[PDB]
Amino acid sequence: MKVLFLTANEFEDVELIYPYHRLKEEGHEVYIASFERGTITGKHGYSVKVDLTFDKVNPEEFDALVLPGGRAPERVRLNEKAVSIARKMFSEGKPVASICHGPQILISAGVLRGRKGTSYPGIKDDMINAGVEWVDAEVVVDGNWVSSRVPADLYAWMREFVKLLK
Amino acid sequence: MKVLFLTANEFEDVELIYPYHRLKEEGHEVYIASFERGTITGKHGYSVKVDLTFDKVNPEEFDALVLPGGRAPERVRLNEKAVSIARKMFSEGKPVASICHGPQILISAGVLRGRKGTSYPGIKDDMINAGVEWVDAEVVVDGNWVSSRVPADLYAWMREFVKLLK
Amino acid sequence: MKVLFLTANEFEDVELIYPYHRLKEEGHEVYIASFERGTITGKHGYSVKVDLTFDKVNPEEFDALVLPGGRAPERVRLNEKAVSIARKMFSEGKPVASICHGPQILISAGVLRGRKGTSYPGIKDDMINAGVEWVDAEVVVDGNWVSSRVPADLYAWMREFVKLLK
Amino acid sequence: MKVLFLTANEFEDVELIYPYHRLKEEGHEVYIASFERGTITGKHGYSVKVDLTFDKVNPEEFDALVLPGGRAPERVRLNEKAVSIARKMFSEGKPVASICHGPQILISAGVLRGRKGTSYPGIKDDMINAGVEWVDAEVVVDGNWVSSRVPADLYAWMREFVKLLK
Amino acid sequence: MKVLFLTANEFEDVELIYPYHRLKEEGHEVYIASFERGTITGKHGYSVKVDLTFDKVNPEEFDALVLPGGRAPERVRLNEKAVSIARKMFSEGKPVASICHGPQILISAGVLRGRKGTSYPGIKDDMINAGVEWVDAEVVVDGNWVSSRVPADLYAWMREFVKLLK
Amino acid sequence: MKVLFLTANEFEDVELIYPYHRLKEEGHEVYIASFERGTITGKHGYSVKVDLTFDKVNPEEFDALVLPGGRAPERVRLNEKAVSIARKMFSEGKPVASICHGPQILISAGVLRGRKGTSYPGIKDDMINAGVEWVDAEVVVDGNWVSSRVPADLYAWMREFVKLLK
Ligand SMILES: [Tb+3]
Ligand SMILES: [Tb+3]
Ligand SMILES: [Tb+3]
Ligand SMILES: [Tb+3]
Ligand SMILES: [Tb+3]
Repeated sequence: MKVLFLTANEFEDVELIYPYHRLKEEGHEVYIASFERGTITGKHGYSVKVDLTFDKVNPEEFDALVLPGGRAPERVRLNEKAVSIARKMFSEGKPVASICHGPQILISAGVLRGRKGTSYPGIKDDMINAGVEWVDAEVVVDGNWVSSRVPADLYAWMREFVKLLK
Repeated sequence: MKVLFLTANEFEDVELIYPYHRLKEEGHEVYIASFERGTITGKHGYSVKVDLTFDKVNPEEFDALVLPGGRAPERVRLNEKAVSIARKMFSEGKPVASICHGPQILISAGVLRGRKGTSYPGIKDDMINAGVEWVDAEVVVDGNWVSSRVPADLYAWMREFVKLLK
Repeated sequence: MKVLFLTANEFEDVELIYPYHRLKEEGHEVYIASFERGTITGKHGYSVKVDLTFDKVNPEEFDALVLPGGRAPERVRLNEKAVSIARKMFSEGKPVASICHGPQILISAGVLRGRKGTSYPGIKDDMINAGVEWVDAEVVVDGNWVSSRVPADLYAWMREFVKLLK
Repeated sequence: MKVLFLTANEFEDVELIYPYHRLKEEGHEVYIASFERGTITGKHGYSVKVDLTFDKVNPEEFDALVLPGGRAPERVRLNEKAVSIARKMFSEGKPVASICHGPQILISAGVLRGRKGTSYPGIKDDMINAGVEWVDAEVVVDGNWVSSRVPADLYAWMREFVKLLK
Repeated sequence: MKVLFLTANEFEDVELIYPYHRLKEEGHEVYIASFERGTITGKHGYSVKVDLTFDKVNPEEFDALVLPGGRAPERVRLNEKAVSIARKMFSEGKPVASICHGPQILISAGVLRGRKGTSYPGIKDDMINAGVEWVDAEVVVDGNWVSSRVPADLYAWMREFVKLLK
Repeated sequence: MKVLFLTANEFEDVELIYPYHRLKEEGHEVYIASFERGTITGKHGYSVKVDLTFDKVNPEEFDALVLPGGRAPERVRLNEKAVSIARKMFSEGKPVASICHGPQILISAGVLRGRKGTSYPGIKDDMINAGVEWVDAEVVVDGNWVSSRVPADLYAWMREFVKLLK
């Protein structure tokens, strides 16, 4: 399956790199989308190559979406095209993986009312104000939406997401 | 007046240091409250001494509140006592200045329904979901609440706040 | 009034940013002059846009001068044109504010013999050798010259300087 | 299976964190051993809790071994006890995963002469002088020894190691 | 004499800067060779100008060779041209000074079998597997090869090397 | 000969480490004096062990003095005891080496009037106001006083200083 990552500079490094390799292990094709072509750099200094820009993404051409955390979601969520990609893929029922600040993009997409999930605890009140039934758990699976809180949850996060992709 | 600051490590340096000196110029007494006693350090490496801990704060002892930005508000907003201080002071109509990510504390206090103000634009959707009429302006004055977005707004932010303390 | 700042890379961030916003609050027009156009970066990583170069400054066009600290004054003081600007404005009796290492530029201008003021204590012997009557105080006002020592003095420094620009 | 990691400060962050979560997804119990029982920090600044010291490790109590890279192996490989653990576990035919500089520990254990594998290319001549048949491949499986070169190989590295732990 | 330095980014700063100045004191001409022209930066942030690239070195026109440490030798040792410079100069009996990880270049040149020297202790097993009679001493002089371990040995390292160039 | 170094935190790393090793090469005993015992850290992060405090220094017990640069001299020179050590050793005609900001300590000692030397060019005017005949040269030898400007001058600085210690 073709898996799309929506991210930007100051992504939480392991929250991108871990699902990237975990999904490649399964044989899935992984694509990193950001504002511009070239490279992006994580909070801790890992550099990743951008495969395509948000403007060049056709969400019809992707089967699943991953939203890492860090400070990147606060910039991604102000990009109308990035938010539209997340809005369309999530509302169509495609698998969507979010961790940490990742679901700020889903908040901006307006797709979380009545949905059950988790996030970085520091934004739980924003999740609740967006209509989420917020849970303090290492992983939540609510239909197509697999959500986790922090890097310590990575093992459980992708354990559940990988099931959704097969 | 006695002005309280609710903050923590990874505060945006100038958003704390600027109002601190600006209100000292007026002869106001300025107090930095945080989790623990000792020093806190900004994103850019400035160190400031903590005057008292959140547990030791009596909100009735303080006349006004400043909420700087940075990553600090996401840690402050998970502290029940800090959120209670902001809840009490804001709902009593005492002057409250927020800038950047500062109003995340006010979101968690549940006091912004029907209010008008601004923030860091990256969290405008969270402000809107908290019931704020969000404005893209360098400074907004809504009764007791003076709000600004970023460090470039500092001059206008405290220009309006000092007016409420005199 | 039109207020000129003579500075360069490795300026002490708050010593430039604080008076910049404080004087904008009053409605003064603030201009940052440096070696080259573009931007300069402080010791702590804050970036500020340069409005004009030393070579394009006509001191007659400006009403007041601010000399922040950091390691920038040791670069500025070797620029003949920057030193000439400070020499002319100071000797004409225009308001001049200095803090920390800022007065090293005034030492190189040859205008401090017989004047009273302060600076970072680490350079008090250089101030004294230039003929300054050095005082250990948070702010000194000697006619047109307002001087302070360290960032902890910011509130008193601009409290006195703002009075001269009225 | 109980999986032991031999590491230290300045480990390559993703080379430790990735297999840690990947093996944890399978339900394996993962243990981090180092010089002292507190916290170790990677080259990029991620912190991980040390479960036990090398002195407290009984290799008989562990089923498999992971050797991440970074600058850490050059410290670990000078510890008699750490090298002894790797020597026993490898010579007993237990599964051993190494990546990047990790096999420097196995070079010091004297167990690689006649074996086939890979490493960070920068140390291929050391691997060859240790008697390794060095291969430029993303992953090599030589009986119990699964070896990879760099972080880009993570997906293939643990794809093969997990298969050996089934 | 003309002295050549083979180095790259992430050189150990003092291990390059110390012999560079120490040999200039004697009147020797010092040349820094690396991958590209411009500047290289040490682990601690000192910047050094590159005089020539590896491809433009003729080893017949240099009398001596210095191999500093840091992470740079692991990059240099994968450059065929850099390795053949070291191979030719060392086997011709020209004076060669190495410290710390510096001799990794000599390992890759295949010139150390039967020779006596030292290095960073972390790579002593690689030196031994290359056929070195490894010694734990602050400086070793083995004919044309002067070797030291760590920055604390700088004084003894160049004390011996300077004798070979007089 | 016994050589004393007067320094502190934020010393310029190579300006301390270079003469330290260079004088040890000659067989001189080198002592690092600072405010407190333990370690000091340079601008670029090198750590050095303090041998004695300024309070336990008896200047009769030392034959020569080295004053490295960095931001350390501005701290040292406010210490009455450290300045007294430099005053006594310099006025007794003992060899004194200074580089960069190093001579700020000699300015505070009041011993430079009518002397000839150099320094970091950023403090030329302070040297001149102290009564120095300032020269723009890589090294100046004025009887017992050997002075240089910047790290690029290290080779010439100690080339001349070493000659005074016979
Ligand atoms: Tb951007
Ligand atoms: Tb904390
Ligand atoms: Tb074979
Ligand atoms: Tb296979
Ligand atoms: Tb020549």
